[PDB]
Amino acid sequence: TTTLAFRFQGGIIVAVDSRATAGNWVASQTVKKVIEINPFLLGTMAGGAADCQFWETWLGSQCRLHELREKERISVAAASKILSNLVYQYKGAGLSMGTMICGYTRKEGPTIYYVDSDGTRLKGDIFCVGSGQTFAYGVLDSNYKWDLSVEDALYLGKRSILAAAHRDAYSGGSVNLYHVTEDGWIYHGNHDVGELFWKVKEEEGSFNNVIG
Amino acid sequence: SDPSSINGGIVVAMTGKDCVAIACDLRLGSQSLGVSNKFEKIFHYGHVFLGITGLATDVTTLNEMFRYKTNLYKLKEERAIEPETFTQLVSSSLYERRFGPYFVGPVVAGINSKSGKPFIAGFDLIGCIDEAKDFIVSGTASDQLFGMCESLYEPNLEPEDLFETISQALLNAADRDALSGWGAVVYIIKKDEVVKRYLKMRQD
Amino acid sequence: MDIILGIRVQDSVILASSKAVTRGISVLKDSDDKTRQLSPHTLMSFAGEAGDTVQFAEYIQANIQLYSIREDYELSPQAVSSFVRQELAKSIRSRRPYQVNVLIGGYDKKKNKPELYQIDYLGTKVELPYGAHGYSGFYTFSLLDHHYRPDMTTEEGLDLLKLCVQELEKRMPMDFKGVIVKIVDKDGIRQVDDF
Amino acid sequence: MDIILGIRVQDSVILASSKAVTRGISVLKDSDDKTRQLSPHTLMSFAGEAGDTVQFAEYIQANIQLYSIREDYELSPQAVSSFVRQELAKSIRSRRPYQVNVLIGGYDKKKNKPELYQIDYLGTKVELPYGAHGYSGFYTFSLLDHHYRPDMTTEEGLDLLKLCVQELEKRMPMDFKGVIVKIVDKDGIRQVDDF
Amino acid sequence: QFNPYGDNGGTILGIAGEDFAVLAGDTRNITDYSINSRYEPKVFDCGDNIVMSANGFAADGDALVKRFKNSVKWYHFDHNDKKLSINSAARNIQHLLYGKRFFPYYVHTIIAGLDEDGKGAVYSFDPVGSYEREQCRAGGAAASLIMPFLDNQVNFKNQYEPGTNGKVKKPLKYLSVEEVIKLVRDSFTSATERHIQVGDGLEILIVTKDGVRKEFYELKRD
Amino acid sequence: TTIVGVKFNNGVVIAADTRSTQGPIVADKNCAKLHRISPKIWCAGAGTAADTEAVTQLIGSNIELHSLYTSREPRVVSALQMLKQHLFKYQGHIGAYLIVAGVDPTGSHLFSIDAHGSTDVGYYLSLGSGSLAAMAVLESHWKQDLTKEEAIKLASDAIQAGIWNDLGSGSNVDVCVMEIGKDAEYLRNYLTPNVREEKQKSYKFPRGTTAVLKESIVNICD
Amino acid sequence: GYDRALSIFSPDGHIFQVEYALEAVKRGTCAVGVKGKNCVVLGCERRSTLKLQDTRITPSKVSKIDSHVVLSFSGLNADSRILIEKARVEAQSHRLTLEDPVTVEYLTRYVAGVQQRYTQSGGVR
Amino acid sequence: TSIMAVTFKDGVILGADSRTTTGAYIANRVTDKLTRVHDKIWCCRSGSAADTQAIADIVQYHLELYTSQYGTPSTETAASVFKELCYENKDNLTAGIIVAGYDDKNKGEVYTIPLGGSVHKLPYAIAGSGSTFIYGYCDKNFRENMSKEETVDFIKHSLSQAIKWDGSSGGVIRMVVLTAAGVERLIFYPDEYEQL
Amino acid sequence: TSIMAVTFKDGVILGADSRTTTGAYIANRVTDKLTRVHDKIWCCRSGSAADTQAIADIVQYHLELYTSQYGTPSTETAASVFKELCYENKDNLTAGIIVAGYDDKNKGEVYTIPLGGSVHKLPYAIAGSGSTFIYGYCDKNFRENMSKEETVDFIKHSLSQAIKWDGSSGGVIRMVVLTAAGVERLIFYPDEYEQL
Amino acid sequence: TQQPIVTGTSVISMKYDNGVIIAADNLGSYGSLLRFNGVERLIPVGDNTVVGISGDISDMQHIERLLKDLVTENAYDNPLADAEEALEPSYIFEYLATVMYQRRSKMNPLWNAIIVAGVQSNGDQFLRYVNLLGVTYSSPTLATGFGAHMANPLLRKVVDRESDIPKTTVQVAEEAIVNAMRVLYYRDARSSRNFSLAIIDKNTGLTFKKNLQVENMKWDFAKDIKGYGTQKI
Ligand SMILES: [K+]
Ligand SMILES: [Mg+2]
Ligand SMILES: [Mg+2]
Ligand SMILES: [Mg+2]
Ligand SMILES: [Mg+2]
Ligand SMILES: [Mg+2]
Repeated sequence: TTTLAFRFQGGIIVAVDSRATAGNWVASQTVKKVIEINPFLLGTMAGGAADCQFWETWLGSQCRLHELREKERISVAAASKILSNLVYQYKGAGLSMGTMICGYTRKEGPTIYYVDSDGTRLKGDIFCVGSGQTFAYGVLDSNYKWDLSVEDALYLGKRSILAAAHRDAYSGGSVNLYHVTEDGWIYHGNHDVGELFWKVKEEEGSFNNVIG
Repeated sequence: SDPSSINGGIVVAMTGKDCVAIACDLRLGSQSLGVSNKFEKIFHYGHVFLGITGLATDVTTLNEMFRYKTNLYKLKEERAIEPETFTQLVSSSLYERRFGPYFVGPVVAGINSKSGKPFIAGFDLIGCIDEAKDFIVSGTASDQLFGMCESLYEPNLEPEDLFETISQALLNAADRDALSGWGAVVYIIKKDEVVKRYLKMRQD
Repeated sequence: MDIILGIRVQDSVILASSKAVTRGISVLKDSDDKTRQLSPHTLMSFAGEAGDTVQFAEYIQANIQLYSIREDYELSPQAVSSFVRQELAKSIRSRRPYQVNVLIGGYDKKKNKPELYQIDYLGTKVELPYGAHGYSGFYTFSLLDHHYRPDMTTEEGLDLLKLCVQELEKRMPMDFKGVIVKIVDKDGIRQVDDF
Repeated sequence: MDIILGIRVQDSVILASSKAVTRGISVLKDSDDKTRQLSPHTLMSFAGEAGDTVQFAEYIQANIQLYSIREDYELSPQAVSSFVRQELAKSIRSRRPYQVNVLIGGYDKKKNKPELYQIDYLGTKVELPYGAHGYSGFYTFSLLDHHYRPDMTTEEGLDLLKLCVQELEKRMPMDFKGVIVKIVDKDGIRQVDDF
Repeated sequence: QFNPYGDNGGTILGIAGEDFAVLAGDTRNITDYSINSRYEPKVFDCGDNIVMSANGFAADGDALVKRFKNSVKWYHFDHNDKKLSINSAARNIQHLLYGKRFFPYYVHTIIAGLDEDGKGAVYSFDPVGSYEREQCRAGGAAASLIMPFLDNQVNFKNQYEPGTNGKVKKPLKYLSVEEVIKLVRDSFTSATERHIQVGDGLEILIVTKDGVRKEFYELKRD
Repeated sequence: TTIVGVKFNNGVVIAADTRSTQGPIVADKNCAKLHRISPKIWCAGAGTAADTEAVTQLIGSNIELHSLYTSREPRVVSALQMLKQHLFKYQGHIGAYLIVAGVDPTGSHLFSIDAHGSTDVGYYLSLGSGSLAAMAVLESHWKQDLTKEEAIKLASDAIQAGIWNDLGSGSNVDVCVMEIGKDAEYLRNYLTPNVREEKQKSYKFPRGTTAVLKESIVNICD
Repeated sequence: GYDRALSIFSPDGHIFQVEYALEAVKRGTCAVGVKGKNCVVLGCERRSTLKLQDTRITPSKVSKIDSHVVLSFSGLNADSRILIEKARVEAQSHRLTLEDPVTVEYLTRYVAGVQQRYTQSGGVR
Repeated sequence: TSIMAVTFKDGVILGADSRTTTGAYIANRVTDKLTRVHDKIWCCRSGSAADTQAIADIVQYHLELYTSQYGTPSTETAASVFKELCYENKDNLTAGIIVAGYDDKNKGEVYTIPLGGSVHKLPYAIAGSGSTFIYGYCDKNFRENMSKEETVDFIKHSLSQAIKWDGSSGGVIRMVVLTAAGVERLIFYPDEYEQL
Repeated sequence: TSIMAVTFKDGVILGADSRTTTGAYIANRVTDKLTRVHDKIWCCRSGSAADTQAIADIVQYHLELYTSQYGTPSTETAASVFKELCYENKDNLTAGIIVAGYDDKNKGEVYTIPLGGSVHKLPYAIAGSGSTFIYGYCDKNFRENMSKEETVDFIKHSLSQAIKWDGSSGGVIRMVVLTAAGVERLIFYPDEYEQL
Repeated sequence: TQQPIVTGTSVISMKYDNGVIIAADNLGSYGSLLRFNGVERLIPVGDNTVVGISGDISDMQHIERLLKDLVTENAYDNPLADAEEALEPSYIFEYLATVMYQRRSKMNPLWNAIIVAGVQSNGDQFLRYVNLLGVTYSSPTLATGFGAHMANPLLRKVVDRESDIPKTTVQVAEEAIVNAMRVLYYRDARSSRNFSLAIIDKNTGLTFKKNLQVENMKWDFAKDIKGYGTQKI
């Protein structure tokens, strides 16, 4: 996997790939690595597919129970901490997870939390997680400004996954985009790398290492 | 640290009606990191084509070694080496390193210039010869290639049809392997013309 | 050792190599030049096992210089790279192999073209528009995939290289104490002092 | 985690803690605050195993805050340090021990004295004029042995601390992305923003 | 030291059409280089128009199928004979598998049936419960042989429209049950040729709104 | 591999299957495991494929030179001695398991050789992964004073036992008959009981299906 | 373990033990709460049959549960400590997991839930 | 294996079962473990089949070359050649060999050579995995200067018991008689020896 | 150890050597491996001295409590109690026990219990490290319905050979006779049995 | 976690037109020592089922006791214990199969390979295998250990698929089983000559044969075999 999410003037961008692997065997090219917890919360998946999938849908149930009990949507901080406290109980048992809890609330504003299976929990503006995280960072960091437009931010997130999908053997398939605003998350489509690469190469003039 | 799957890559060969085809991907990586998308795995010495998968340093070394040996062969014999003879040379050379082998999966392809017969062969890393009427596969997506070839292949295909079959065999096999892909090349070989085509494939 | 980069542009090859030499919990030196001039228009940077690196570099340097004197002629970058690859390809099945990774940047005077070769300790040679060894590649390759163009000037190449160093200084765990940058072109090899 | 330092001067305790959080070959964050306020005049910095550190820090924080509310009273730095030590001393023979090393800087309002405690994951407590955990001590202790005086001002302590950070930035292998500095004195806890 | 796992070989394959779904599997059961049975079925009708196969270690495979079948029974008892939808079955199986996360069922699970809109559905699971709906999935020993062939022939991957300069893709379309069974039979005969643990016989379970039908075909016994 | 050897009235017959494996994958569906050492001395080989080929060729080469040197037809015991001493020297690392048979001026002979260097003498022998399936048949049906046609039947039946019951063996039966006073007859693909059935579908693609980036003529001439 | 169901229904549908617990509250010293536009004030009676008291150390009638919430009571003094302690622990536990102090409604809901549990648990009054 | 050699009035008799194994599979049920290194000097083989064959072949070569130069070698000499190979290559060998021969001066003689390569001259010797089960029986029943018929019965009864208990032993009981009269080969089948 | 128990006309006799070891050191040369779990139900112990003692003690307790409630237990019952302990604790035990007793209905009976905790009723049983060397001898010499004197000689000769070959066996030969007449203890010293 | 001590080798079996046959030798091995010779490894349950067991004998004796208890427990409050509610082979198997898999799942297996042979109440042949891993399978012929490698190939020549079962008589089937037992005696180093054989027929019922011997063996050709290559005398 490769996944990212960053904060900017117009909210949060979240972008992920869609490949699953068993060693060198490409198991799937159509995995959903973003989970929609509620209309204002997103969770990203990297590491063990089952671990991420099982516990992040479980997290969604805990978030639903919070708003039933408290008559108020759960904070991004509290949601992320439910997950981090859960995995910390299993620390040493062998769970494999690199997740990002992204969302907007009134009291917090746009917020991103990194949560992994050894119990690390970090608030931050930019994170890239997975086997292709470094490739994504390389492009994202070198083009990131706070004042990016919604249009430019969406592209940079998409372009950063594409970068990693290309170079990392264990990333690929397609790009799933999300934009998180004060009004909630908005899905910005599934983008197959099969077509997206050549479209970007031609229009942008990049990827000159590849035989055109 | 399994020598045969550090760099990645695949080669496949097929026979048709009075023709042969041999194809390979272009990837060279270091485990997860893709490094080069120009690394061709098919070479030729006269009219005899050799494809080599596995550890890339041994691929390069063996190419240089067989160029060496076929050049001396030609000088002394005063003729180009034939596929059947070259196959035996590859087998001898690999078995010479029986207990310290080159980590490779070579594939010979070509047409005997005297008889006109299409010929393909495959080897394990220590030289055992695997001759076939239909197809030979090699590389990190060999399972995939076996499955593609065994279903897609039919005998006596015309050069233009054989191109489609072997290309689709390679492409779809490569897309199910993390270490194979990043471009592809197909050689269509007739008695006295050879066409080389680069395929458009997904670059992830 | 650790970080070595290479970028081939229109008219030159630019090599950037980290200045740090670390042993244990101490940075012993912050001005180390991880490169050797093999010939007037050929430069080799290196990284890997302590001792092995410089020993291998200087051994290659001696051999190329010996050739130059014998024939009164400069070997092409392609010829030098193939010699180096074979030496490493021999080495990997020795009793104690050289654990050294190299980049070879050269300007071919007969072709009037810059050339960059990446060779690892196994003897795995590739010609590239841009190259890197070690963990550096995990950041720089994707960055260069985006920003690199084949027709760039030396100045554009240096700015592109600054972008790589900045990224590495942001995301790499270790302090590599900046880089020494050298340019290989038609006029030979020169060092950029202010980077 | 990695670098945590502490200096006790005439009228205050100064804690400096590295800002980097590194996982693998990536620096995930460069603004991490490796500290928790246990009470108005007691601050604890921490370093060690990922997850364990913050979990332990916040668990201690909760317990001290619970005590404060129950008794309407602030525990002395000595009392807090002894509570922390015992928790770690219990931990070391558990099924899965906390792998966390801490420094506790506090100002005792009854004694009108600053106090610095160094406690490792085994539960090994010592009161010190200056302290460090991990590899940091291998440079800073000898430096402070030379330059430290017991009657220094907070400003002198900060300059003394700058000297430590400079040395670590010169000789440490890893980039720890600077430090967050906090002062504990009679008026409580405050953060120096420009370091 | 006692090893609680074993490998019983075999391979399975699930394809979904517009108003149907097939779940096929060979009938050979093996350990090491011996054949245990030439006809030991591992594709089962679990009720509510759900067919299921758990291929790999047969003891775990049987245990899982047994538990899921029982789960369907109790779903009826507890929810007024309500039909268990394929999506609900999938989620339930995830919990069955993940329940043994730290001592896994060594199996690759595939279920097939119809969704609540009447359209064909195939779900596939890894050994610890990660699941995904797909048009197409092969599992087991020869999955690596069969799957790429399915990508090419079911989803038309790498196939472009002739004369369009590789610019227009071959359009996706549902396959008829006749076309699907042809692909299944060719997939298994090809797998039988090149994989030693695959052969003897092929049993296909077809699922439509009318129920569950079976078809059997001989495979090479060497 | 399954390989056998059976003695009869006026000579000896050997046989073998034709499957070559790489793990669970069938690498070669029709490989030749019957090796000519001299015109009337043949060797059936199981084990590491390259080893059985190389060691049989080397000894065959040296046997030819010896035959020319001595002006005599080579003896089976010479091939036996040369093979066993070579294999013993390599302490089993050359993984060749051979059944050596033939006729010479001394008579007809049948031997077996293990990778470590031990040799056996017998009227009937079997080696390889399918040797137990084969030996079961040999022990059930062998008798003293077999005819030529009876021995071929027994030998090929023993190989079939391997083909059907051993996953390590498959495809076809090769046979070689070595009778006293006659030329040795090599019967390549004596039985072919594993012919692939007709495929359900032709997967011939419409021309232009594959997207192409570049074309060029390759120069093979000087 | 002592299991007896002490709080049970009577023929008329009353739980006498709960109602008798209210009589204990009626016996306790008066407590009053009044909330203004920008504040809340908690007033408490202290009986004057106790002279020679030490008011420095005597348990105060109003208790801080957290820095932003307070609790006063009427009834058995010993009983109130158990409720206050549980409330104070829950206050810190909430800050630990939710990373936000309790709302007054939440803290109240918890304390009330504890009280209810003691009306249908065996072996407790 | 179960093997033994026994001296008697007229010379010496060697005895052996006929079983060779890989694990619990019987690779050969009609093996000949009694093996000629000279006209009237034979050996019983136990341990690795490859090792004992390679050794016996080398010894036979050595004694053939000895005979060409110095005439018939003594049984002691033959045992010394076995020892030299077994001792000097002890790290790479798994061979338990019993050497037995007939001289006219020395009559019957038996030398046993265990794993280490030591030599032991004895009136009779037993060896191989199955020998463990007949130490008690053989010690109680062996007498010196037995007749041919008595010695045959002694070996037959002994190996019968060794075969009965040892899974690694079985098949037929082969025997080789070494006397002034010549060399006689005897065989005894299960149906006879099992019901002893 | 070498141990055995043998049924005969009038009942059953148990036999054992008297050697206990740690490595090659003899920790006790006068051990009593024949052990009473009931008046006329005894056992022979082999394997770990601690394990077999702990087991025998528990069995003796069980049979004493059995007798208090249900009267004299059968030999089969005693063997079943041994089995239950040996089988259920097979992972933590190294015990090879022979159980032997005399009923008036069932006369002499012998049950052997190897490492796994299986039960085997036999006319006679041998066990312990030294038993390996007398399988051949005992099988050839045992007859059913022997006399007391014949059975004593059979055990004496058998254990003599087991002791002779097994380094882990030695000392005196103890025997316990179980008949209707009662319980008789016999001892035989090296000077007698060695020269048999 | 275990290791087997006293062990039993192959159990072989097959279906024929009217029922099933099963056989197993009477040996209890102790490593290479052929220790016990009177061991019955076929255990009848009622008059319609025989359970053949290989592997650890202590675990076999435990399973014997379980089956013995199952008969007792089934008879409790069951007026039809010798009629409609008698123990079927399929009940006996499923019970054992459950136990075997539960024991492997607790990492403490019964170290056995088991074949349950019998005839159901409706006349159907029952033959199914289960082992220490809880792996179950059914086939016209079934065998454990060496029997799987040597007996199955021979028995499959008689009954190669389902349609061969009606064509196979009890005379032909028994002949094949008895032959397979001989072959195992030639080739299995932990086999004995003595064995037991059981036939469960839907008409004639349960026939249990004890103290059978392997006979009509070929050993004569051994006399002609001399040396290991070059030796002539
Ligand atoms: K072959
Ligand atoms: Mg990729
Ligand atoms: Mg090689
Ligand atoms: Mg300390
Ligand atoms: Mg087969
Ligand atoms: Mg002794």
